[PDB]
Amino acid sequence: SQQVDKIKASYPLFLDQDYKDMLAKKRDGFEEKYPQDKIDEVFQWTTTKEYQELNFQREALTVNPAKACQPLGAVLCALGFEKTMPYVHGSQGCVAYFRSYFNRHFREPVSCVSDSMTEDAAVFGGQQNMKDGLQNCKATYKPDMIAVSTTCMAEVIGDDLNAFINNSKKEGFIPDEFPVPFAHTPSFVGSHVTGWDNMFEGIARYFTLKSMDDKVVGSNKKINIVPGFETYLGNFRVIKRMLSEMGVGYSLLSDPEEVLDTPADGQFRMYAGGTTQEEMKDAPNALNTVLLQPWHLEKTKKFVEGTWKHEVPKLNIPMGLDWTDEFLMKVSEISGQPIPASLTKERGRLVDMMTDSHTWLHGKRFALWGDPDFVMGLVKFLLELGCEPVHILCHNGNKRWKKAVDAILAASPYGKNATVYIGKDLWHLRSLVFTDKPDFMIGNSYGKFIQRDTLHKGKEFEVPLIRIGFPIFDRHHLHRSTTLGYEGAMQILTTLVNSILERLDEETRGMQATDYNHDLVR
Amino acid sequence: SQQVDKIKASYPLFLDQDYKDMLAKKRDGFEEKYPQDKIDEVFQWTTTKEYQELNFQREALTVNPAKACQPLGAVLCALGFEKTMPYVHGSQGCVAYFRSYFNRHFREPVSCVSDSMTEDAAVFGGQQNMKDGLQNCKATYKPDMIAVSTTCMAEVIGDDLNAFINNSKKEGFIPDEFPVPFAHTPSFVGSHVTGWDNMFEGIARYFTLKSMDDKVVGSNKKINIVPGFETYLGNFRVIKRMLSEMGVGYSLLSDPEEVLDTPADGQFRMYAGGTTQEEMKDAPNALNTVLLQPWHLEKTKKFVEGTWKHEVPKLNIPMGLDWTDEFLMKVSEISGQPIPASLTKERGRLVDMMTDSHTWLHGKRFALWGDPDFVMGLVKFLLELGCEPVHILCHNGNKRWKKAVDAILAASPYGKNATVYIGKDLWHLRSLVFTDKPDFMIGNSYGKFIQRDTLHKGKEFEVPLIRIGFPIFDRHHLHRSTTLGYEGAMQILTTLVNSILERLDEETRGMQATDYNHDLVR
Amino acid sequence: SREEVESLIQEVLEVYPEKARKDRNKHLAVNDPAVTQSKKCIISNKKSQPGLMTIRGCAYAGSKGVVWGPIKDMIHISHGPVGCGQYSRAGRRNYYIGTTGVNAFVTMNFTSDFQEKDIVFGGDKKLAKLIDEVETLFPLNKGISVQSECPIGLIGDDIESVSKVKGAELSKTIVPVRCEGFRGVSQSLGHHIANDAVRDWVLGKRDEDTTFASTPYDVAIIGDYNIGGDAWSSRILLEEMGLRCVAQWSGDGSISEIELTPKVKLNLVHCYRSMNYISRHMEEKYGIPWMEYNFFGPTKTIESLRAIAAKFDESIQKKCEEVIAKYKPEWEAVVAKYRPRLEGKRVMLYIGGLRPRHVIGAYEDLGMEVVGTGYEFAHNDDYDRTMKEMGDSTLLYDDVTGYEFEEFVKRIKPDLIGSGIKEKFIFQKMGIPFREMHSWDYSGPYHGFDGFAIFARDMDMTLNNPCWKKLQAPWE
Amino acid sequence: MRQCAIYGKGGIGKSTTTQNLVAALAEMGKKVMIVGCDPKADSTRLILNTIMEMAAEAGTVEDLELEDVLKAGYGGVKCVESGGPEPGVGCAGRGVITAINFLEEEGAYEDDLDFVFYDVGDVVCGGFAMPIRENKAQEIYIVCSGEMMAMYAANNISKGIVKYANSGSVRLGGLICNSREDELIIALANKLGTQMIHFVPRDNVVQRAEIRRMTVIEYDPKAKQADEYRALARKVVDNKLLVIPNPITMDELEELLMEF
Ligand code: CFM
Ligand code: CLF
Ligand code: SF4
Ligand SMILES: [Ca+2]
Ligand SMILES: [Ca+2]
Repeated sequence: SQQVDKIKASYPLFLDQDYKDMLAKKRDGFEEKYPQDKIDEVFQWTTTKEYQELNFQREALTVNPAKACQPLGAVLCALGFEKTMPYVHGSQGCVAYFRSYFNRHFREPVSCVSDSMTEDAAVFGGQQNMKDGLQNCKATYKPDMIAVSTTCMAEVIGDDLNAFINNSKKEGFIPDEFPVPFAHTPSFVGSHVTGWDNMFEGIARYFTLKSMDDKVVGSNKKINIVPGFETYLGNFRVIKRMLSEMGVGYSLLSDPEEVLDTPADGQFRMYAGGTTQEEMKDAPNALNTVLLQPWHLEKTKKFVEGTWKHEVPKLNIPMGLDWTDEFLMKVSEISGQPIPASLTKERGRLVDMMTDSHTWLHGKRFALWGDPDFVMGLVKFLLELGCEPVHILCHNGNKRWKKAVDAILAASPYGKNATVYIGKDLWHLRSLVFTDKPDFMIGNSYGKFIQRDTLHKGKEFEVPLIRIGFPIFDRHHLHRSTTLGYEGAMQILTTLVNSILERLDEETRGMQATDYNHDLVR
Repeated sequence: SQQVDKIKASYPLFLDQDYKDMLAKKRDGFEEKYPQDKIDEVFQWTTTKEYQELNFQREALTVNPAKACQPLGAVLCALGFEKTMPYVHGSQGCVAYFRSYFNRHFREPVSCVSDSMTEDAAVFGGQQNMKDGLQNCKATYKPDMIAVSTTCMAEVIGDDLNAFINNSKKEGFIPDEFPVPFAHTPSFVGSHVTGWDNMFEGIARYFTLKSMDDKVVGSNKKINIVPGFETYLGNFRVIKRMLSEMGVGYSLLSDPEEVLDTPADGQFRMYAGGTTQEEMKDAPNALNTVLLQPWHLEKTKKFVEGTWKHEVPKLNIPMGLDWTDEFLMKVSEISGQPIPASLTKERGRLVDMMTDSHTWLHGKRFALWGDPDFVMGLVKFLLELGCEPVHILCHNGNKRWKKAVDAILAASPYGKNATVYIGKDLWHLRSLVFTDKPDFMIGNSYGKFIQRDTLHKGKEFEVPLIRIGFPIFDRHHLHRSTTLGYEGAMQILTTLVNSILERLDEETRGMQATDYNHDLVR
Repeated sequence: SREEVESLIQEVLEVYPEKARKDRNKHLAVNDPAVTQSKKCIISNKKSQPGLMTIRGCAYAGSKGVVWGPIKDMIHISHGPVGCGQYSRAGRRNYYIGTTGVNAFVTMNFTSDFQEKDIVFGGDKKLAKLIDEVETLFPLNKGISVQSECPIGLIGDDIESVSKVKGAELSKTIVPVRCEGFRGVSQSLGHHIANDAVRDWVLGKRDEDTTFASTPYDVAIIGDYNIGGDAWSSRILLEEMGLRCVAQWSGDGSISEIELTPKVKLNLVHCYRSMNYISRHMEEKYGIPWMEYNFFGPTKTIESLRAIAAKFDESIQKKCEEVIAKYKPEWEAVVAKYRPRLEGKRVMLYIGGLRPRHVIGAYEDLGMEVVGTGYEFAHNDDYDRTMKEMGDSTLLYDDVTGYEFEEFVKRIKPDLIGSGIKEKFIFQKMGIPFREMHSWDYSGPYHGFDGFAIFARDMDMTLNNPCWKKLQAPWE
Repeated sequence: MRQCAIYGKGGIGKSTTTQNLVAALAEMGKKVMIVGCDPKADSTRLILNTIMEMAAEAGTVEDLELEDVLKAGYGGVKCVESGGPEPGVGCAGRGVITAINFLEEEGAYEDDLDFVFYDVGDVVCGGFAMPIRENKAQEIYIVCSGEMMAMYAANNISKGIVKYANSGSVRLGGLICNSREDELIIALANKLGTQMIHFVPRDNVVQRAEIRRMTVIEYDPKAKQADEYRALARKVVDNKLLVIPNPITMDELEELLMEF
C-alpha cells in the first residue's frame, strides 16, 4: 500500500509486512535457498585467512576488477581536443558502454560514435564500415577532426586502421586534408590508461611526424603538459592555474575540461574548448614536455623523446607535498620563471593544515586502489601525513611500478607494514581488509560492496569507504574535485581527517554507553 | 591494562571489563543514581509534544544558546584591519574565552588583549587600566592601530571609552595621532553580530567623521564592501574574486582572510594583510557601499547613508542563485562593468548541478539555525532546490527579520510547512525535531548533541547534522569553505546531496535486509 | 645556561614600559632546587599587567568551568549575559557517565541570558522563575548551582536569598556562588569561592546522618577532574589496592558523593591548588587527614601508591605491591618502545596551577628534560613544590605574557612545548612540536599506568612527526 | 541648541528649581526638553511612562518609538524620564546610559530645540555622568545651599566636571542658590572660579504650587517668586561664563563656613 502524502520508494516499501511475507513465500516456496545457517557459515569462511590463501591462488578467474579496457581511455583522450569526435572502429556495444560509464561519472553528455561492425564485417573486414562511418560522422556531427580507436573485435582480425582511413580518403568519403588520427587500442592489452597513451601518441604522430624539419626546440617558449587519463576536473584546472600564476607559457595537450563541464544555459554544446590542432602542430617547438602521469604515458614519452627531441623530466605525478614542490621547481627550471609568493604561501598553508591535523592522521591504516600514478602519489601523501598504507592494490600495475612504490615505502617508517599487489582485484582486497583490517579504504564506488561485507561481519569489523578515484557513481559532483597540487592535497587531507572524525562521532554517539568521548571540540 | 602496540585512548579503554565493572560499583555504591527505568521514562517524555508546550512556555531559562556576546564579533571585526590589535576594555576572562573560541574554529592563532579590570577597577572605574593598557599593548605588540571594545562589567559601570582614551592621549600614554577607534559593545544587548556592527561603525566614524568636507562621492571609482560577521574564509575570497573577474574596483572594509590563514613556514606572524587605514579614510569617496549582511549591519548602514551620503542598495546576502544574480547585476549597475562570460558560465554550471541533483533534493525536510543573514540566504537556496526548510531558528533574530523570511517562505510552495522561530534556542529545537521530524539539520557543532538525543530514541528517529555555520569545532578545515556566491552555492549543494546519499547508503547497507537498494549508481 | 637565562630575562623585559618592566621582573626567575621558599625567587598570584596578552581566565572559569561544572547530576546556571556560558560550554573534557538532559547535565549550557532590563531592574525575579523552569523541564536533577558572571556582582543581585527561598520551597539544594569574573586576579580565587560554596551549602548536609556504612579503607579523590577519563584511570589502581573510593571531586562527581565525603578515612588530593581549601576544612571539622599524590607516570604512580597504602594496614600494603608488579611489565614495555624515540629531548611547559610540576616525572621516565616551566595562576606554595621537581638552571615563569613566552622559546629552542589552545597554533607555525597539556589534545588519559601509555604514544607521535621536517620550502 | 545638565543636592529643591526654570524659559518662547535622570526624585511631575519601563514592555529599546516616551506639557515643554529600578535593587546608572543612548539614536536632539535640560542624580558612578560626555551637555549648573553637606556636594560635582572637562567640551556655568547665606555661596563660586548665577529666595508659593503639581509660573504667573525664576532664566539664556572649576579642600571649606 501507498499513502499519497508519504509515498515510499523501493526503500522502504519492501520492508512493509505484506511484501516481507510475500518475499518469504517466494523463497521458502520456489527458490530452494540454502539454509541461513549454511549461508552464514560460508560467509564466515570467506572472511578467514584460509579462504584468503585459496583466493590468492587464483590464476584464471578475475572477480570485481579495478580497471577498464583500452578504448575508454582513447575516447577520453580524444575528447580533449577541439571539436573532435571520438570514433571507435568496431562493435557498437563498446561505445554505448563507454558513454554510459562516463555519463554516470561526470554527469554530462559524452559524444562518441562507432562504425557498428556486424557479423559480416567481422568476416570481411571493416573497410566498408570505415568508409561509410567517417563520411556519415563528418557530415552529420561536423567535427574538425575524427580520432579513431578500436574495439577487440577489429583488433583480432587485424583491421589495418592506417590503410582503411587512407583508402577512405582516396575514394572521396572524407577530404584528404581532414584530420583523422588513429590508434590500435586492443582491449586484451593493458587497460584504459594504455588506451589513452596509445591514442595520444597517435595524435601527436599525426600532427608532427612529417613536419619535424622546420621545428626548433624552445622556439615558442612554452612547456607542453600531457595530463594522462584524468577524471577530476579540478586537476586540469589546478595545473593551468599554477602555471599561469608562475607566468609560465604552456600548452596542455588533451584538455577535456570544457566539454565535460558545459553550462545548462539553454543549449546543448557537443563540443567546447580543447587543445587546438595548431597547438599540436606547434608542439615540438616547446622548451620541453612534462608528462603528469608517466607510468601510463610511456609510448608517448618514447615518441616525444625520440621524435620531438625533448628531454622529458623524470617527474612523478604532482600529488602530495614533495612531488608538487618538485614539479614546480622543474617547471621553474625549464621556463626560467621563479616560483611566486602566492604558491610559496599556498605550500605553507598545506603544511599548516598538516600540523593542525597530524594527531588524528597518525598511525591510521589504509587499503587503497586505483590507476598506477594516482595510487603511487596517494601512497606518498599518506606517508607524508604519518599514515600507514597497509594494502596498496593496482590491478593494472606492472612489475617496474611495484619496484618504484616499494622504494617509496622503504624510505619511510610508515610503510613498514605495507605490501603492494599488482594484477590483483577487489575480491582479493576484500580478503585483505578482513584478515588484516585497516581503518579505512580509499577507492572508487566499487568499494561500497566491500564495506557492506565487513559490516555484515559486525560493526567492529566495518571498514568505511572514502571515495577518491574513478569511477564515483554513487555520490554527486565529486568529479569537480582536485587531487593534484597543494590544492588537491588540501582536499584529500580534509576528507581524510573528517572521515576519521565522522567515524569517531558515530562510534561515540551511544547515549550513556560510549558518549563520554563525544566531544564538542576535536 | 594496555598492550604497547595497540594502545587505547579513552574510547575504547573504558569499555574494557575491569573499568566497566569499576564504573558500575561507583554508581551503585556512591552516586545514588535514579533507576534506569526512571531515566528512560523521563527521556521519552522529553521527546513528546506535551514536553514541547512546556519548553516553549519558558520565559526566564535559556538552554543551549545559538548565539554569543557582542565583544566576540567586535574582536573579529577588528582583526580585519591592517596591523591592529583588538583590545577589550573590561575583565580578562572574556578575552581568554574569545581567543579560545576562535582558535578552536579557525585552528589559527587569534590575537587580542584586555586591560584586566579587577574588583578595585570595577569600583574606581577602568581609567587607569586604559592608560597603562594602551601604553603596554602599543609598546609590546606594536600594532599600527588599537580597536577598543568592552565587556559587560565595564558597560554596567559606564566607563566612558571616549574620555578614557582621550585622557590617555593627553597624559602621554599613547601618541595623540595613534589610531584608537572605539565602540561600546554591551554583552547584554543583541549578540556577537551586533558587536561587529558597533565596532565597524566605530572605526568608520573614527576615520571619516571629521574629514567629510573634501570628499566627493564616486571620485575614487570603487565600491566599498562591508562583510559583517564572517567565519568562512572562502567568503572573503569569492567576493574578492568575482569583483576582480568583473574588473570592478572595490575596497573590502574589514578583511581578516590573511591573519586567519597565515603559512606554517617557520615563523609566526601576529598580523597579516587587512584593510588599510587609508582604505578606510578614502572610503567616503567610493561610488557606493554594499553591505553583504544587512540584517546585522544596521548601525553601519545609518552611518554610511547619514555621513558618507552613499545610497546603499537594498540587497540581500549573496547566497543562492537569485541573490547572487542580484548582487552581480547591482555591482554591474553601480560600477559600469558588465557581468563577464566567466561568471555567466559559472552560473550555468550551478544550474547544471541543480538539474543533475534535484531528484534527491526534492521535498527533503530541514531544521536549520544560525545568524539572521546566513539562515535567510540558506532558506532561500533550499527553496530554489525544491527543499522544505521546516524549522528555521535564529536565536538572535528580531521581529522584522522574521517578517522578511516569512515573506520569502510565502513566495514559494516549498516554504509552506515552514515556521520561523526567533529568540528560541537549541533545546527548543531539540523538541521540534522530535515532534515534527525532518530529514536533516543544518547547523553548527552544538547540533551534534541533538543528533545524539534523537538516535537514543531510535535509529529511525535519528536526525543527522550537516555542519554549516559557526562554530565548527569537531571537524577540521571546514572554515575554508565558501557559502557565498555560485561557488558557495555549489559547495552547499554537493554537501546536501551527498549527505542524503551517505545516509541512504547507511540505511541500505544491511546484508539481505535492506541492501536490495544499495545501488552502485545514484 | 646559568647566566644565559638571566640576561635573556632582562633582554625580554627591555620591551615593556617602566611600570610593567618592574612588575614582570619579579614574576620571572631561574631555579635553584635548594630554595625551599620561593618568595625570594618568584612572586605569584598578583594581578596581570594591562594590555600584555595574559593567558589567564577569571573567577567564573575557576568556579563554573572547573569546580562546579563537572558535577554531573546538578544543573549549573551561568547567571548573567549569554557569553561566559557559551564559551565554557563543553570546552573542558571533564568526563562522566550519565544520560544527558535527563539525569546528567555537564555538556549543556543553562543561562539567564541577561538583557538590558535585567541589568537595570535586577534579575532576582527572573532567577526565581528560571529555577521553577529547570524543575519542570529537568525533574531528575539532584541540585542547582548559581554561577555569577560579572554583572551579578555589581548590581547587587541578592542571589543567596533567592537560593534560600527557592531551595526550602522546592526541597532542593540550590548553591549560590559569588564567582563574578572581576574578583581576584585569575581562575584561582574562583576555586576558593567554589570550595567555600561547597562547604557552606552542600558538604554538611549529611552531618547528623549515620546511615552510610563505613569501612576503614574509605577514601576520596579530591581534585581530579577526569580529563579524558583521568580519574577513572586513577581509581582503578586505588580500588585494586583494596581501597574503597567513596568520592571523586568533580570529575564524574555526583552531589551524593560530595555529601558522603565527610564519612571517609582519607582525602587523597591530586590538584593541590583548586581543592586544598576544602581538604583543610575537612581536617578541622571532621578530622579527616589529607595527603598529596601524583599519578603522572610510573615513578610517581608507584611512589604515590606506596605512600597512600602506608597510611593503612598490611593487607592494603601487600595489595599495593601486587598492583605495582601487575603493571610493571606493561609500563616497562612503553618505556622500552618510546623512551629511545624520546631521549634527551627538551620540553618547556606553561599550564595552570598543578600540571607544570606534576607532569615532570612522567616526561623524565621517557628521558626528556623540562628546561622551562610555569604557571598561569599558582601561589608561592606551588612554586615551593616546583623547585624540587625542576632541574637547576631552568626558566620559571609566572603569568607569562604572549611576548615573553614567544621570545623565551626563540632563545631556548625546545623540542616540544606543552601549554593550551591559545598558544598551540603560535608554535606550530614556528616549527615546534606542540601538545595541549590542558585538553591532552583530545587524547587522554595521562593519569596512572594506562594513562602513561597514552602519554608516551602522544609525545612520540607529535615530536617525531613527519610534518616538522617540511616547514621550509626547498626553493626558499 | 544648548544642552545643560543640572546637578546638586536633592534635599534642597533641585528638581523643583529645574522645572520652574524650564517653565520660565518656555514662557519666554524657548523650546525646551527635560530629561529626567535622577532616581531619587520626580523630574517632570511639575511640567506634566519612562523609557526603561516602556522598553521592557515592548521588548527592548530598539522596539521603542520616540512618541511613546516624549510627552508635551506646560508651555509645550517636552518631557522624557529615563526610568529605573525600584528602590534597593537593579542599577539606575545603566538605566540612564540606555535612555540617553536611545534619545541620541532616535533623533530626539535633532528637532530644533533651544535647550535640553538633564535633571541628574548624585554622580556615584559613570552612568550618572552620561549627560556630561561629549556631544551632550556643555553647560553645568549646580543648585546649592549654605548648608555644609550641600556645598561639599557642589565641590564633588565640580571635581567630576574637571575630570570630563580635560577630556572634552563641558563647563561649569555657575551656581544657583536656593535660600548671610547670600554672600557665602558667592565666595564659594569665586573660589571655584565660576559664579552664583542667581539667588532663588525662599517663598512659600513654591511649595504651594509644588504640592499641587505645578511650577510657580503656571500656578501663579503674577507671583513675585515667578519673576525670580524669570530672572534666573534670562541670566541662563544670556550666560557666557563657562569654566573648568578649581575644587577646594574640605579644610578650605570648613574655613569658608567658619568665616560666616
Ligand atoms: S588550567 Fe590544573 S590547577 Fe586547574 S582547567 Fe589546568 S593545570 Fe585548570 S589540575 Fe585542573 S583539570 Fe585543568 S588544565 Fe587543578 S583544576 S584551573 Mo585547564
Ligand atoms: S570575566 Fe559579558 S557575556 Fe560572558 S564573556 Fe564577558 S562580555 Fe561576554 Fe569571566 S565572568 Fe564572564 S568570562 Fe566576567 S564576563 Fe568575562
Ligand atoms: S553604583 Fe551605578 S553602576 Fe554600580 S550598580 Fe549602582 S547604579 Fe549600577
Ligand atoms: Ca552535469
Ligand atoms: Ca592552522
